[PDB]
Amino acid sequence: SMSVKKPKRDDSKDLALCSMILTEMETHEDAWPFLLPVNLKLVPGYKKVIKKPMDFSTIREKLSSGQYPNLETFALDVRLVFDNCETFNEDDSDIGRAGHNMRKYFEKKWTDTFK
Repeated sequence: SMSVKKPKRDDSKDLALCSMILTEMETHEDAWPFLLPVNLKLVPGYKKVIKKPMDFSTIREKLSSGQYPNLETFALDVRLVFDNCETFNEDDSDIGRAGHNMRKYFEKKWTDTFK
């Protein structure tokens, strides 16, 4: 509350460390469904159904331009990519499996770097 604060966690490396995680996600062999925004002209149903599209190149641009206020808003966009994927793709599909794999890969790196 006013003039009452928990001890200050060092967040000075968070930007660099999110960048590193994101590089690892970009270079994973199962990243291909997620590298670029889904083409809303060429994929029927996507625009209407997925209210907030997100992809790794959009997260990279937001990160590089100071549009994440803190490490939690970064994680929320990464998770949005996978939540969107599950919304639109059957689990038993190459893309559906890719999303599950990448979400696991992310959540481990996230826990190991920050928890």
